[PDB]
Amino acid sequence: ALLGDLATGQLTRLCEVAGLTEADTAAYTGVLIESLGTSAGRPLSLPPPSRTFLSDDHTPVEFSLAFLPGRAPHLRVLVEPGCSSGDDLAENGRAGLRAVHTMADRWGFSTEQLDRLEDLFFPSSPEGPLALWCALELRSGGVPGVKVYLNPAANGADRAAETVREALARLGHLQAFDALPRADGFPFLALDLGDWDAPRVKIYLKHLGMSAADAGSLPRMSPAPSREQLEEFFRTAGDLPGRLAGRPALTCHSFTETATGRPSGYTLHVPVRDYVRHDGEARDRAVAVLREHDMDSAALDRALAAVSPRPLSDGVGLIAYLALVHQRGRPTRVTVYVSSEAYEVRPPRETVP
Repeated sequence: ALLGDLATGQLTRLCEVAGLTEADTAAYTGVLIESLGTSAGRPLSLPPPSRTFLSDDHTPVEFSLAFLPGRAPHLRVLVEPGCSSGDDLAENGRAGLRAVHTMADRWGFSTEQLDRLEDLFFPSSPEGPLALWCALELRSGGVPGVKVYLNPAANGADRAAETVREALARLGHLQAFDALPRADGFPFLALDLGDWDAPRVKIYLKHLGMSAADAGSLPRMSPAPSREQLEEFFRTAGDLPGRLAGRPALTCHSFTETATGRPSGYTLHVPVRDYVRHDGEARDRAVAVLREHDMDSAALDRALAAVSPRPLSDGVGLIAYLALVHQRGRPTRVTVYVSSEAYEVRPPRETVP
């Protein structure tokens, strides 16, 4: 009945799917509760603590599973740690930074890149749609990977490009901005914190009206991802033979080194929840993509039931996004983003225009 208890239960069942030990599960449920602050004790009969853009129903929690062939999926959880401060973006951001720095102190990792950017992304009177989200990679051992998401539009949407360019310059990526493809917006900048072999600075781009061919041509990494695989993924996720006309697809461009001046990674994010009548269809598309890339779709079916007992066709939005992930020298990866639905289940649609 409480927000933290629903989220804890969902995470526990997902940890089972990920094959984590009971010890690691208990550790990470505790981390999740800490991340939610006072909102963890919030009755679900009351409104969401914030009008957060993290999920459609404003649950300040979202899960995702990263699939590799011949492996259990990697489990991650995204949270808005300052959600108890509500829609006061300045205080929301301050509270989120405090939670990240508490994690950093606990697990002994650097916030140098983040502190270098703080003044750019946390001005006195910030604009929306977010201040700070944090994703935890729930690794065996109980020490998670930490990822922080910041708002390029914190200084106004018309200054988002300016903010991203200055951020990349401060991080030593002096060619990265000009290497990006053109876009219709800059929804997020993200950083890898903690133990990472090659920590990324990730630039997310919004594209209105993307086609399947666009999806395969937007990469800027070397080596170039297979265009055919990207077009097929886009068509499957959007059910096309055709442009993604509603919720726009996103691309994410990861920079791990400064020598090439170009990204080392490319991810295509498709908001499948706006292109299906209900989650029965979104699940069908998800398992098709997983099976195309030799990943265990049965684990996804178990993950959906772990998050929600409802019939898939009774609503839409449980599967929020599908993503195809390319990273230099790493195997191709598929990520499924799964909603908590703590506050509402969106009704099925009778058609998709």
